[PDB]
Amino acid sequence: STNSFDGSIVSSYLTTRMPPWAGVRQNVMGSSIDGRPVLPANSTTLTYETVS
Amino acid sequence: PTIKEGNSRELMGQQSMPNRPNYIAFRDNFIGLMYYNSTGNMGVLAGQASQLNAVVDLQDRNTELSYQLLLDSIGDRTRYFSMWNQAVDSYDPDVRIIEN
Amino acid sequence: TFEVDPMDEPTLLYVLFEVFDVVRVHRPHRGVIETVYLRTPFSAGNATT
Amino acid sequence: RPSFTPRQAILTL
Amino acid sequence: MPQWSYMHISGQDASEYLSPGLVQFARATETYFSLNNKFRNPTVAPT
Amino acid sequence: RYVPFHIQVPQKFFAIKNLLLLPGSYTYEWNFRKDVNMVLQSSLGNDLRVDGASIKFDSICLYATFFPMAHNTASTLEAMLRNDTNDQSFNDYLSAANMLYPIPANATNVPISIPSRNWAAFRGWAFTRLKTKETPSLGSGYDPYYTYSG
Amino acid sequence: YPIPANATNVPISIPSRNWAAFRGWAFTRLKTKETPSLGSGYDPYYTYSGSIPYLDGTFYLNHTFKKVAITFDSSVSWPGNDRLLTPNEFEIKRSVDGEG
Amino acid sequence: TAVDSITQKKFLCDRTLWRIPFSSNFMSMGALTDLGQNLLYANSAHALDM
Amino acid sequence: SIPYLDGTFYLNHTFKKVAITFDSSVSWPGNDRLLTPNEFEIKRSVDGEGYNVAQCNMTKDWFLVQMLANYNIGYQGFYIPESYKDRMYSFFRNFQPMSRQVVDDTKYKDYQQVGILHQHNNSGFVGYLAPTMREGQAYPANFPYPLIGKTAVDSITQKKFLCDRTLWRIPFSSNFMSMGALTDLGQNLLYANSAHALDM
Amino acid sequence: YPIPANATNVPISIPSRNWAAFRGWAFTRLKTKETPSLGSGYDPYYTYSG
Amino acid sequence: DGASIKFDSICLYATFFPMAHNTASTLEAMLRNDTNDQSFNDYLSAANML
Amino acid sequence: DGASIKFDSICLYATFFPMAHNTASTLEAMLRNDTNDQSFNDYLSAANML
Amino acid sequence: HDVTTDRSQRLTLRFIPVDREDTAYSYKARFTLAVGDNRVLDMASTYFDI
Amino acid sequence: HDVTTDRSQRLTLRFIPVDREDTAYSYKARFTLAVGDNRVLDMASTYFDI
Repeated sequence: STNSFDGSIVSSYLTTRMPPWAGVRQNVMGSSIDGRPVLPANSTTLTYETVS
Repeated sequence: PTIKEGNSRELMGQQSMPNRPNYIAFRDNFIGLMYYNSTGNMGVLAGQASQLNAVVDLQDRNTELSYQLLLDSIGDRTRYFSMWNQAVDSYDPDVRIIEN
Repeated sequence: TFEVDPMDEPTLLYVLFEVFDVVRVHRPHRGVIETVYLRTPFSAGNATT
Repeated sequence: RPSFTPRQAILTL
Repeated sequence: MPQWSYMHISGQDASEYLSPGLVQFARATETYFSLNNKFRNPTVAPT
Repeated sequence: RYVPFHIQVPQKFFAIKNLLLLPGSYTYEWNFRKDVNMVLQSSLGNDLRVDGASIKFDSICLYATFFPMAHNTASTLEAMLRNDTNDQSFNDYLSAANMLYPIPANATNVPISIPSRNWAAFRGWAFTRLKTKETPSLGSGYDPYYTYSG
Repeated sequence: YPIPANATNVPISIPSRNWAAFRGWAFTRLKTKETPSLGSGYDPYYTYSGSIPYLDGTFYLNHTFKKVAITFDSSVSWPGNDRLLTPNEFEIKRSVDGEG
Repeated sequence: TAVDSITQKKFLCDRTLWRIPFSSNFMSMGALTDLGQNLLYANSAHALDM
Repeated sequence: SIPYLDGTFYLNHTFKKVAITFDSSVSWPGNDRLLTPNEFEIKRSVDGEGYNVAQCNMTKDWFLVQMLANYNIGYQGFYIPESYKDRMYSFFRNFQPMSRQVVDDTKYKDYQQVGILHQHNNSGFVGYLAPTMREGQAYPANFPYPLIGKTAVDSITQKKFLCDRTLWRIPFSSNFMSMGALTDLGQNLLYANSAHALDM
Repeated sequence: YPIPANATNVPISIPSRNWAAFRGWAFTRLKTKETPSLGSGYDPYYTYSG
Repeated sequence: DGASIKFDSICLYATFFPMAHNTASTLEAMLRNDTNDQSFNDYLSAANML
Repeated sequence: DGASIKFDSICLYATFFPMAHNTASTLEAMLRNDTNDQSFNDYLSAANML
Repeated sequence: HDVTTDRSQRLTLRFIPVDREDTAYSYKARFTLAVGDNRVLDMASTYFDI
Repeated sequence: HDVTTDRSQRLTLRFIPVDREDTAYSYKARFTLAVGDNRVLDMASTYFDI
């Protein structure tokens, strides 16, 4: 009457292992040591190959 | 009380709140210090002539997690040690389990 | 299909297959490693020392 | 033995 | 089962897989080398 | 906020936990963690990488606290182990295949299917969940995919 | 199969079949709207006649690819012998941790 | 000039395809490859999760 | 309370080295068995961290011996003994390695030392020198010195240990382990017939 | 398995079976508007009776 | 004209074979013997006077 | 008074005997003897007190 | 007499790695240790002093 | 099967100078790198990374 609604079903579409590589989490900005952190988890800046 | 930095009269009724604590320590038996289960930083235990990497462990088996629940079995885990920090992360049975 | 309670913050369901992953240590002469690693119910233990 | 011109000569004391 | 011939969890119940002449030191002066874990004993279950 | 010290770290490896080493010639390598976030734990849980803290070590020393081995029974104990007959197995009660398939976002259903695969031995199944922020990316080592140093 | 509108993850989940003989693999990346759909012979939605990557051989997208990660038996990667330095992941692109 | 700045480096790939050997001795030799044709990887049908 | 009655010992932590002599010329470790050639260093405060243990100042030529004393561990590895071997008078039930963090000697902009004279924090409220009522103003502190968090104060740890209710035991065997009453070199054949001295 | 709203594209790829007996296929639509999820014994789930 | 250079770390890469292990101990034998050797020269395998 | 000594380029040096290996390897193996070994004393053959 | 050593042998070996490597996260050391020609060594007693 | 390896071995190796040099005009990249006896280090494909 007030709640906001989306037809969400998670039962059909699988939940298989998300393999523990070197950075494929959902959304973490986090912190790096002294060289600045990665903005987003899967955003358009990891495309920009950066060296320090 | 006042919206000023340095000099203001109304700051006479200023109430001070203590900052929250956080202990920077180590987990049980210094765990998460060496790359046992990690693959890029894997241990190379070889011979001087042989040169064969013995230690092989992948992502699917956490080598540090493996011995830790076996440390739950070897005697009582409440016996504290300094070279082997038996720091079992724990809380009081009154703190979480609220006894109103 | 592992149906469960909804989470407030994103978690990680630790899937635990209690299978066999044991070693076997030899030393035929002074400076050799014939140590046998095995991933038996995995059947993917393709190589060992 | 030296892979240039091989010889065998040893003396034990 | 032939796949456990190396692993020795299926090959001999629990003790006699290695050289059985070294069992002396375990039952007689064992306290120095309390060693029944280096060779870890096989699991057994009826069917 | 400044503590100079040393610490002792033993073998946490399940397969070489308590082994004898025979006389001979060998070479070893082991890696340690420089990233303050993953290695050191906090109570409340906060990032330590940008927040002041840094890691520096001066010296590494390897140690061998072995038995003063009997030299009348020197060649006897070693030569027995010098055979394909004499071996050393290291088993576990929990022999894990710890992969990870979370409940991203607002999840209520989670299905699992692995295609035709070999199954030989089995001990059991365990199921429980921990935050994605709480866990680091364990591929190379450190990543800004981790901040929860709790 | 396509990659979502801003997301950058995808697996492969195809069932069991005989894998008798092989020569190699060749991954490639290309836009969906830049490629026509087969079957009927004619396309209505495909309102983009030129710069077709797949059906001609011209390929600018391969460089964007981050990491090849291979798994068959759900446990060990392509070299089940731990041959290459990084056993599970095979880096094409780098986030730079050690530039050596 | 006297300025403080740090570079960045990025590669390209135009008109070529990926290539990988199916060999234990990493070398793509023939249709009868070293591991791709080998019987242990060509037994009864098994899973895939790439 | 007397140490000689109820195991009431306390100054058992105040020990540096007890080096043994067997024939008034050569030391008992002469036969090079330890890191130190002759000296029985019980404790060495910060000179080579490699002699010390991870969370104690104790030198590791005695750290093995105390584990080797009543417990049958030290060669295989280091077991944490099960809940029967340790009585309330045995090792590590009485001592635990420990550390503090105080002040160095020279680092700061302005540092003039403070003794007992003027404890500043909340004195004149409850206790200035003697238990008396409120007699002072509110004001920040002087003596209490942080090292923690935001405040930029730098110093080194003062690491040691505190043993009291335990007795230092040494066996007499070749390996040195208390397996029974008679040890391997305790009362052997040479160690039963010949006469010797002790200048330790 | 359901067909979501505005999401007309449906996948089906059943994992490898040991299947033998077969006379053929069958497929038809079904409405969540008229179907509850039966298994518990009792369901308020069915906010309909069509 | 105002420039300075200093090296930091040097990584030695000897990208070696994944060769057959039984052959790796055996296929050395002739060059391991006194007769065989790898003689390697240039056109300019020479000395110069200036 | 304001002055200090720091350090910048440190080196070890060893001026060996340029000997014929024929006599070098023979007598290093003859110094490898259980009886034929090395002993060094002092002119200050004295202990100290404080 | 048929048991523990009578001849001189040190219980511990205070060993130092030959080469060092420090980088962003890793603290590599390739220590070259050979177990004495007669004496044995226990792995549960092996640690690192950092 | 005749010229193959089903064993655990590496492919790419990295070593550091144990003796790091910090002089005015030279850097001595001093590696104590020993070749694997059942391995074949290709001197054809051995290079330095600066």
